[PDB]
Amino acid sequence: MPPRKELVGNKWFIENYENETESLVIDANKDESIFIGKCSQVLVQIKGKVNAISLSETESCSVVLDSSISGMDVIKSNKFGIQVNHSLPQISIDKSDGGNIYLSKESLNTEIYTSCSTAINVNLPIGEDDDYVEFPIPEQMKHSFADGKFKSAVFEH
Amino acid sequence: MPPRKELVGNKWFIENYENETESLVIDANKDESIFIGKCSQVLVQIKGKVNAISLSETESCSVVLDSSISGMDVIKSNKFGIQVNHSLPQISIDKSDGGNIYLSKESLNTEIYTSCSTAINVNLPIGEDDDYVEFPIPEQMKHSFADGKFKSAVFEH
Repeated sequence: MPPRKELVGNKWFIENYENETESLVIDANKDESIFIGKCSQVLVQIKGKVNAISLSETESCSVVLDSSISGMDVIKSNKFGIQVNHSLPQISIDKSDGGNIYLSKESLNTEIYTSCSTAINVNLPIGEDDDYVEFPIPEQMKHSFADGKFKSAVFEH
Repeated sequence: MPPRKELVGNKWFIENYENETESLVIDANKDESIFIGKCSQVLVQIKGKVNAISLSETESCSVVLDSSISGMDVIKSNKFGIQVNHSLPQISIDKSDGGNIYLSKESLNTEIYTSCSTAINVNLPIGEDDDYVEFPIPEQMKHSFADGKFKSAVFEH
């Protein structure tokens, strides 16, 4: 499949891009949604508010965005990168290995949901001098019956 | 590779068994360890206390055991089954889809650790009349900054 970058109605499709030296810019509108799939070594830059964002089946791809009304979902993506300039309510990550997320102050409270994902780090601008601070995302859960009840918990060493 | 069922020193290896109509019985000793790999549609029955148990790369395989000193680990196993007659300290489950665990009263407090696993259920003999009660194992985690701190938690709907 050859490189695809088209707006179909209110849906943008960015697919089949390989080793892109230049940033792939999308001047989007708040009613549009972004779908990025089957891309490798590419940086997608979304300018302007959008309704939703999806990153699917990608390798070493990075996404720079302003804001997303409904959020963003990441599936089967390895070594991905996400940078939010404004904000989004949530980011879902599934079956992905390696990922680095950088949140802006406005987007500090973004919810992150993970499933079968590894090497995921979230960076918050809460260090000294606006500097980022990294938070590695835990991957295991512990489950057992105790104190009369069966409970699940995030495993922490 | 042809069917393998041999004790090498203090290590039992059960591999390459396919559609076994009969239970594969292992009369083991407390100083021995059990490794079950590359098997499909097989029920392994371990009689006697053992040091450890491993179920690796299996499909529709079930394991019946008495007790394990160090526990049991399950990796890349789908539609697996585990039944503990006595007890073990823990069971680790990784990259596995579909699994059903039945714990005895003695083994009621067994710790279960999961990683990239799905459709996992744990049954405790805590219902009425010794009857089992099923506990589906949660698969997602939620992470966010709140109340001055970034925290992770098991997602519950």
